[PDB]
Amino acid sequence: SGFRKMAFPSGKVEGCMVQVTCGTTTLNGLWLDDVVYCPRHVICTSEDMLNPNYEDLLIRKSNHNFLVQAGNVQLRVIGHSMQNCVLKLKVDTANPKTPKYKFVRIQPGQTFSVLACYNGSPSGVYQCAMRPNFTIKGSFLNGSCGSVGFNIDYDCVSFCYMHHMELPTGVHAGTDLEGNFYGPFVDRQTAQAAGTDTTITVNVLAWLYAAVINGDRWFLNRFTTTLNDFNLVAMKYNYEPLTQDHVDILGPLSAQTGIAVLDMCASLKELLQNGMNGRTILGSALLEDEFTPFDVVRQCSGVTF
Amino acid sequence: SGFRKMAFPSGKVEGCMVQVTCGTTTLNGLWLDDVVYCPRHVICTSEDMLNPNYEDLLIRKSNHNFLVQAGNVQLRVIGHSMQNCVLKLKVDTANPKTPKYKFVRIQPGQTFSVLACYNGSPSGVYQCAMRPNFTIKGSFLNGSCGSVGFNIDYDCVSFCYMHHMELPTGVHAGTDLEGNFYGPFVDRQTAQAAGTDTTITVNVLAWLYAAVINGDRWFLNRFTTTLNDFNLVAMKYNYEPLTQDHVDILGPLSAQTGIAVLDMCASLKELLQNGMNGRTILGSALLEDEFTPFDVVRQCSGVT
Ligand SMILES: *[C@](O)(C(N)=O)[C@H](C[C@@H]1CCNC1=O)NC(=O)[C@H](CC1CC1)n1cncc(NC(=O)OC(C)(C)C)c1=O
Ligand SMILES: CC(C)(C)OC(=O)Nc1cncn([C@@H](CC2CC2)C(=O)N[C@@H](C[C@@H]2CCNC2=O)[C@H](O)C(N)=O)c1=O
Repeated sequence: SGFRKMAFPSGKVEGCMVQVTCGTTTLNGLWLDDVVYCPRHVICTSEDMLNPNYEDLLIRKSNHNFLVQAGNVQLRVIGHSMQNCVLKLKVDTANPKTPKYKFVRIQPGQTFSVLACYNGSPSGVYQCAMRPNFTIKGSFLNGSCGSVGFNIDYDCVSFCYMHHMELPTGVHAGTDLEGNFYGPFVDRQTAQAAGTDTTITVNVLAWLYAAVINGDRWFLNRFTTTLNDFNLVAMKYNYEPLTQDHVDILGPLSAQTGIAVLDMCASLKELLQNGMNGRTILGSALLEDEFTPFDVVRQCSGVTF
Repeated sequence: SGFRKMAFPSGKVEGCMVQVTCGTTTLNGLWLDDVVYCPRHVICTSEDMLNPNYEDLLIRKSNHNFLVQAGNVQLRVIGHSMQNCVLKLKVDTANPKTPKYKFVRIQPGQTFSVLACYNGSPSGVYQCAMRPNFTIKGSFLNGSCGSVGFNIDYDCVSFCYMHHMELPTGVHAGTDLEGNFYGPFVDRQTAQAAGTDTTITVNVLAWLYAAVINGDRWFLNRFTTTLNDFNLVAMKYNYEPLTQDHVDILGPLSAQTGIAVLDMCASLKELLQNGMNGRTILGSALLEDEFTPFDVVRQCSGVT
């Protein structure tokens, strides 16, 4: 009973967070085996950030210019390299708490947990979606760079996100763990703006199924729609096209609740057209789009790790 | 910038979660030092649940009737007792992952993180508030009993909640870690009701300050109110009365933003009387009441 924005348990990731300091700049790193991964702009002074030449800045740094602390222990850096926008620091010690892990590149619409860290110390955990415009609506202050996003996939931590910057409107951008930005952004202090954001339609439908599973039924109606007609309406509300694959993905939730996907699309249509009339769904007055179909099943079926 | 519902990192609590089984009932326990804490209804079958006599059910159990599993390992139970609605199983091994901890009883309006567990294994973490009606709005399935709620301060985990039951409205009830229920609830299969809840005003004000910190400023007005006049309106909308203590705890945010608490009250009064008129605050079209003043400062100032 109940439905909450739910993060993955963070323990396996907490045991990988370290502090990386280069001169004036301190941010977070991810310590896996004998490598520490962090944003390459740790090597930049405030001034360098306008127009950094990263190759040239890094060739001027010795291993001694990097201070890496894991709790009360200093890790000795014995090597450094840059891969895209990530710096990799080889250290003399492998992390004894390294979990089984992979680096993954996620897709717009997918969700993940963020462990917000400052000074190499975890401060909190929350759930995020990769927006259609390749930003995330995060919560990140100065010092949070190098915080990561992850999923737990069976027996594996899947790192998908490392935090680098804030964009206009107070949304966030970053890289995968190979150092490649999500979206067209660059790691310099410059005029950058994201595309118009859109609502992740398949996720809204999944959340409406979560609402039905939790006994929140007022918005169900006896109407149906075709996929084409639904899309004609939803585009007027800045919703992403619902594809036949999305319909197919929602099949398990459909079978569980006994509500056909196109019937739920007709319910959604009516909520878009008429609004909620002062009513709420699962405690919300807006339609929520940051739960995937898989997230709903996980929560509603009590999947563990 | 940004503002999200944020939980504490769960790892310190993960290392304390175990599975407790007694006959055919299995739920979660909390292993701290050489004691496992779990809901006492682990000793019940469905038939006992109508009106269980716990003293007698317990006496008929022995130590070997409690199967405690910590991951792969079975822990040997060497003693058992009952404290209010919690069972305490003494085991022969102290948990080496025990964090610094304390047991606290929280007040309505205060927030905490929940680590939802099944079969002694973590499923997810989320943030809850103790409601004025002494329920929480959680997310809990069969198997979740014994999951705990907590806050972390420095290195110290303050455990404040252990999950026991679901109520008709889809809300949840439980105890502190001394086994005392929050609210008037009891651990039997009686028909039980939360009854009407109210909105945590001091938390709404904290969240409006968060909005201002984040640059959402549209709801600020030039109106004035007094604590008396504010409270008359608040109570008309089933908001908790704002007290001087609440005014005092909002001091830091008021200072940070330069907006007096009663000016923010004048803003809230307008929102309650008129609504948001198609605008949103921090991505919401409702006034959010599950962030405390401390939660806002922590998040908008980044403590670790
Ligand atoms: C990061 O380096 C850290 N030390 O934590 C930091 C994180 C941001 C601080 C505020 N919110 C954050 O997410 N990132 C930055 O400071 C980046 C570094 C550049 C990518 C190399 N950065 C630097 N200057 C400016 C911005 N953002 C900015 O000016 O945003 C607005 C246009 C004002 C919205 C930035 O993110
Ligand atoms: C009518 C509705 C709304 C459906 O409410 C009930 O019927 N509630 C209850 C009736 N009888 C017993 N319990 C408790 C036990 C008693 C002594 C207090 C119970 O089943 N709690 C469980 C956790 C529960 C079940 C699903 N969601 C949860 O939160 C639990 O013990 C574990 N093993 O998970 C109930 O909550």
